[PDB]
Amino acid sequence: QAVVTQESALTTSPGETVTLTCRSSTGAVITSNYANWVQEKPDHLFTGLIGRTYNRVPGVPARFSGSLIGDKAALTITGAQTEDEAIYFCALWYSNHFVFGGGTKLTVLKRTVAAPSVFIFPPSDEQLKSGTASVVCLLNNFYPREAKVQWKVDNALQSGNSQESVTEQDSKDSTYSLSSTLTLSKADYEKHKVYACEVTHQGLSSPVTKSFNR
Amino acid sequence: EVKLHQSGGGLVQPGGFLKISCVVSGIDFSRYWMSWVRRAPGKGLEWIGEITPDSNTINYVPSLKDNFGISRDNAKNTLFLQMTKVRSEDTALYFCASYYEGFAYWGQGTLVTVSAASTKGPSVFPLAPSGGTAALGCLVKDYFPEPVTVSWNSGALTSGVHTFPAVLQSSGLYSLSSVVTVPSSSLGTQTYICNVNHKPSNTKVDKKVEPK
Amino acid sequence: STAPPAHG
Repeated sequence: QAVVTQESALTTSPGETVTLTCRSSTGAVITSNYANWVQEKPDHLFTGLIGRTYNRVPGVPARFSGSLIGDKAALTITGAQTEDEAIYFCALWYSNHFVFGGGTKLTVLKRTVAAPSVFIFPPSDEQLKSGTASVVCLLNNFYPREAKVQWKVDNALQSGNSQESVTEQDSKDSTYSLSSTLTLSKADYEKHKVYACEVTHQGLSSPVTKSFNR
Repeated sequence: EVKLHQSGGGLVQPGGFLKISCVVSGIDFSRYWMSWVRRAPGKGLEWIGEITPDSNTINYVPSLKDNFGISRDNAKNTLFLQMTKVRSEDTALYFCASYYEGFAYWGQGTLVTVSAASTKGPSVFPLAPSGGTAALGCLVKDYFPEPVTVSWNSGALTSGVHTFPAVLQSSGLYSLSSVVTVPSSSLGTQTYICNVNHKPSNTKVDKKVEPK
Repeated sequence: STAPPAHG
């Protein structure tokens, strides 16, 4: 029931140093938490990097190292490579089980940052005839992958009624696209007037909102 | 050459049961602690449990000990994961791993889908276009099982097409969107049709996507 | 002799 917390996302550049951290809800991370680090590359390619706080898995390059920093466990990558762009999960041991943190999306800049173009689609008349209403927010051609999409209905923050899907990273220009779909019954859709998706991304100075009035 | 070869899985109804296997070659299986983890969209990586070489310590995250069971047969170099009374939230890719200082060797993954859905064709709805770049698409909603294929203008339109991974909805059905960007000055003069095929339901639909 | 586990 302990929660292990990691940074959602970090950005570095090739050749630089980046440190990822791992926090425990129980108190300071200690050596008896035997911190482990696992890398997830695309195609669900998992690589164990570190176990028991400090120990490299055999064959892991020396540029990956483990430590404790203050009250947290840490993974440091020196001389970051674009191949190191991946998700990094830490796991802490609590006497008789591991708990993974939520993972950190690491960007190792392959190119200039690209803000998403944002488009919103109201439900079609045809879908309304079937008794449901889906509102689709499209974020096109952005990098890094980290992005926040928030739905507001009549200026009310939405929770629990949307799902997101994301493309594989483009092999030629390194960008992603993402859909966020707000799905309501036709009856619930008609209870409200303004539908908006608000998008946050490191390439945007301020959040971008696309909206429409039903 | 170390191989953790997984088998089993597939579709299970809510309340059902499944046993997954992981056969290990290239290492001395009887020397290794083994572990099961699962990966699901929006749910990160979750550690399920682990087992010692001699099976006399089997550790579980407490929330999963009631309906997951880990075992091994060293004579057949095989690790097993049993799941009972499964729920839709147990849909995931399940991975076996072996410990060497950390999580050193990994299986290729086993998909377990938990859904009570019947085979059903999608409804196809237009995402109508409404700057110099216009986005349009179609929403391919409420089908089962995977997959659907989507093309644009019978395959003549490929530049700028993004067909997203399907999401499994709380209903147990899948939904997917396919989008394309085109010049805004081209709306109306050019026709855009998305072609959708769902073989399990013998569904083939062509949907013209109009500006308004 | 056994392979070292991921925790102590």
